[PDB]
Amino acid sequence: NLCPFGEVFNATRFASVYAWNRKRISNCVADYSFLYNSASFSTFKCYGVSPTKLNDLCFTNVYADSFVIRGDEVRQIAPGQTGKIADYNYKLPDDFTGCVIAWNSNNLDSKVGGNYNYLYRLFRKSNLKPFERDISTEIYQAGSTPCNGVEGFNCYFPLQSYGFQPTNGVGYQPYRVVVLSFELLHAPATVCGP
Amino acid sequence: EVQLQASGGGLVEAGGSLRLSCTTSGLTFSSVTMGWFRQAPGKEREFVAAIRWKFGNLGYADSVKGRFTVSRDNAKNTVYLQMNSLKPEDTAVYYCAAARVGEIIAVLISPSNYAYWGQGTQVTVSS
Ligand SMILES: *[C@@H]1O[C@H](CO)[C@@H](O[C@@H]2O[C@H](CO)[C@@H](O)[C@H](O)[C@H]2NC(C)=O)[C@H](O)[C@H]1NC(C)=O
Ligand SMILES: [Cl-]
Ligand SMILES: [Cl-]
Ligand SMILES: [Cl-]
Repeated sequence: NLCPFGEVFNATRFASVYAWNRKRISNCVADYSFLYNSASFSTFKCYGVSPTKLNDLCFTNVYADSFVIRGDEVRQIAPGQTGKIADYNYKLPDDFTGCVIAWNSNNLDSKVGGNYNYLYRLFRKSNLKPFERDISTEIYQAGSTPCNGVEGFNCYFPLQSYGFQPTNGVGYQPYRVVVLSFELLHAPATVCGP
Repeated sequence: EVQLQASGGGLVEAGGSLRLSCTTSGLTFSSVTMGWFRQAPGKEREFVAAIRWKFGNLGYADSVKGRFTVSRDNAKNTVYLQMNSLKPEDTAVYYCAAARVGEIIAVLISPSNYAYWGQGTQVTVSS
């Protein structure tokens, strides 16, 4: 009856940004009050809708994308942005309708000595299309000489671990991100507010 | 308390061969990318070879490709560098190096991607 936002926002494990997770939300009641009655979210912005009116809205389907990046990169989770994350990992369309939510997760995703399980794609031949997901692990040929399955100069592996230490600067600390996409189809609305 | 201990090396003639080994203590070796660098007297430290722990790829400097072979035995916490067809320009101090536990490093040739360094082993190839 009520939409399972707890499985998304309160999940104990989050995906790497290059392999970002998507959950479809449908046929339920959406109560976004948890976004208001909380001084814990660091980013809560919407595009195409008013963020204070979410409980008054209905949609055919809602899609929740979640992943971890570092604080300095949260600004790239927006339409028209540029950078490693927006270009190679997770890109929003220009006509994006939905909301972007983020919060500091240093207490969950950083470890003494460092947590390196979260990865991001560092090299790619071209930018992603909006909502495209690339999980390939081909050696990146930076130069003109083929690599022949061997790494070295101008032959790199495309993924790179984040280095999340508890004592990192807040810009280098891990942040958990949730992107809500609102979809309208020629069909009855199955995700409404209270 | 993380320690890298190397064995092998020494003096050979041109065309000879060697085998270096490097054993770690205090690390989960099976989740650590291992590497070999070298430094000639007066010159800068340069990349030689590397072997990944998760994605299996090997890495080699262009000058040693085809002559050197890097390998690893996780059960013995050991990484190996077989150096065949040695040239005089291979003379240097060779350093074993290790990245961090679970870390996925993209660029194998960058020394800053390795956190633990061995003491170094002399390799001389004359005439
Ligand atoms: C994630 O979990 C937190 C804590 O378990 C939830 O926050 C609680 O929400 C209830 C509302 O029924 C409040 O009565 C509690 O005071 C809240 N606790 C805290 C510590 O703030 C939160 O609602 C959950 N998020 C989702 C999306 O379900
Ligand atoms: Cl980092
Ligand atoms: Cl690896
Ligand atoms: Cl050494």
